[PDB]
Amino acid sequence: DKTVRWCAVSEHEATKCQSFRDHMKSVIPSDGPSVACVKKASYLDCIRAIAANEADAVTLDAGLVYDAYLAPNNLKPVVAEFYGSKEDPQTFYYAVAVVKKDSGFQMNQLRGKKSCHTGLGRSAGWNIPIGLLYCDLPEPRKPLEKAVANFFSGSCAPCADGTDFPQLCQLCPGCGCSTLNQYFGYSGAFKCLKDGAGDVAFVKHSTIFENLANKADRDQYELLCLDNTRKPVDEYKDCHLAQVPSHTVVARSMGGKEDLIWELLNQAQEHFGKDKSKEFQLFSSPHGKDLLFKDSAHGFLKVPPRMDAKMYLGYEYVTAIRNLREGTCPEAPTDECKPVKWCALSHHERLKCDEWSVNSVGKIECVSAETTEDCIAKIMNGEADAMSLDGGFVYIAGKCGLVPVLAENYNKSDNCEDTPEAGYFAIAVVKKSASDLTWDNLKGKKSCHTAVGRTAGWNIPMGLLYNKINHCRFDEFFSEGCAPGSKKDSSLCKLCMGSGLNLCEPNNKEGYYGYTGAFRCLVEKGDVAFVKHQTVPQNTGGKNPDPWAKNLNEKDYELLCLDGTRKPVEEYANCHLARAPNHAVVTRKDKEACVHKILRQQQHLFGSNVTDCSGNFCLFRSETKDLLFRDDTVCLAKLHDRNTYEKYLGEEYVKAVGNLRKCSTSSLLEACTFRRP
Ligand SMILES: [Ti+4]
Repeated sequence: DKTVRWCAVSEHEATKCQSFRDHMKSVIPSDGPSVACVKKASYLDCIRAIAANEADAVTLDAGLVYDAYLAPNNLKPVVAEFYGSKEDPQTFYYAVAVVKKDSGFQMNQLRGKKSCHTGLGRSAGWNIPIGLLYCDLPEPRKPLEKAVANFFSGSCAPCADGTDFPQLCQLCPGCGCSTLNQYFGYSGAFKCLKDGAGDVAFVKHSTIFENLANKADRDQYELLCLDNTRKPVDEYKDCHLAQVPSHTVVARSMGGKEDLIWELLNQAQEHFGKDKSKEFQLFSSPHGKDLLFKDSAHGFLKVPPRMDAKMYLGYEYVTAIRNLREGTCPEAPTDECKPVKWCALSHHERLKCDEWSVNSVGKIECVSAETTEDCIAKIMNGEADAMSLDGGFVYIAGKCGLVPVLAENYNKSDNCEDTPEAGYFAIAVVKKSASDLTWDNLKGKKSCHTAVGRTAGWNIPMGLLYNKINHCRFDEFFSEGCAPGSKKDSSLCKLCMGSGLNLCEPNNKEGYYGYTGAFRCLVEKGDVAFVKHQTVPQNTGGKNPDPWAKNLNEKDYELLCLDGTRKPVEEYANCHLARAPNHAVVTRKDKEACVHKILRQQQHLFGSNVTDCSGNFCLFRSETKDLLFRDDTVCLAKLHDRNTYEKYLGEEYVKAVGNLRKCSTSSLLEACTFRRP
């Protein structure tokens, strides 16, 4: 009925929901977002209600968001509350482990150390840390309080049972569950570390900032990272035990009215949001506290539609809560790397992966997903481990927290596994004839692109020029040009040749298609052409027999540079738009070492050493084309220092694809950006 049935868990919430209803009726048009109220006994009954189509939306803490996700409910986050500004929303907080500088231990070696918890049963203080360390605990892990007591050599766990397990109160005897215990809560847990009682304090990111105003004092503290490294306390976003959403509205995954819910809550915060009206305070509780929404909430934000619970909570939070609830660890905790789960994007990719798996003798396993973004999501949540990606998807995967580990090398050499190729150089070519041309005044000139959606011919150049575009109409920057794959009637199709049906088409039929074609576009009808550094040489000195390219001199053309200067073709290395990276294998950081190791083995067994791809299995050969890896892949090379998407792609490339993604939307990128801007 275009009506949103909100579920309340108390009589107080029901009343507020009724006020919310009546008021929203007075300000919203006859045909607009309406609200009905449904009262149930608890949050769980509300989750079941929504799943049963008896309600539509409820706001939940992280733990209950996970509950709502499980079957048969299958709810998902749709709207989130934020507690800061539009620039600093603070939708999430980060559970971190604070420690003294140079204490001499990491996450993987916390046994025998002393711990300070905010309180037993709390998220950052207990559930999350203990969830992650669950398998590192001694058996029997049940009851849990006992297992933790044995793991640490003394600690402070407020509200714990000191009578049966006194070791948990060693740092705060009695385990006082009130502020009377100086080591209770966030302030207390931090003080437990500060006074030297404990070695580590499991708290929020903001905790140390609340208990120490001088940065000089904070410098003696640092955080434990899950990759068993330490970092400064203000780098918690890169070093945290988990990332937690504070308050999130959930609805059905299918037919949950997520758009309608957003419409409702959006107009709601508009009229009755924070300090918006005196008639009704959406984020104020007249009777109770934190009714329907947290009272500290400043407003709402739409959760990107690609998001699901697993992705929203993060692999850390899910790992922890699963460990506590399921309580399953490998009975044979062998230090050998588990099979690498490769992700296949197609039927043929899967068939090749299946052959690879059999030959690997269990070292490789296979998982299928519908699209590239689905595979990335699977690597994020753990349903898969590794996959090969091009530059654009390495960028998206990087924004999603994954890291590159191995690059595909395409050049034949004696030792390619130790010489990662940075790829060719994308450059902008213009004739020496027009001396007025410069990277700045390209606006209104004639351009030649290999094709739309191309690294050197389009994405890099048009991405860097985006600041000059100021919008998403890229055919309006250049007066005319040839960019195969455009709308045909576009200005970027005006200079194209080809035939009627093959006009402005991305294929051989178009004569101005490709690097050579864009060069043809340049020499015949055009001012600038975007290609790679080997294009001009290969098409000059008589090296190209075609008539138009029959007799051209390399010295007749020059490269545009970013700062505005010009140089000859020979100096492409110092004058270029950006470097076009090779494909690279990406994975989750915790799986980097294993993926890096096992692939090397597989590479040596089935790489470019085999001759009979018939009698053996060739990893870099495809029954069709470029399955899992590019067929012209010589070998996979270790990346050394370039083990992040920023370091691997380069500043100009990430700048280009980043700007360009503002116009071309990616559902996955939206989601990952939401969790980490
Ligand atoms: Ti290319």
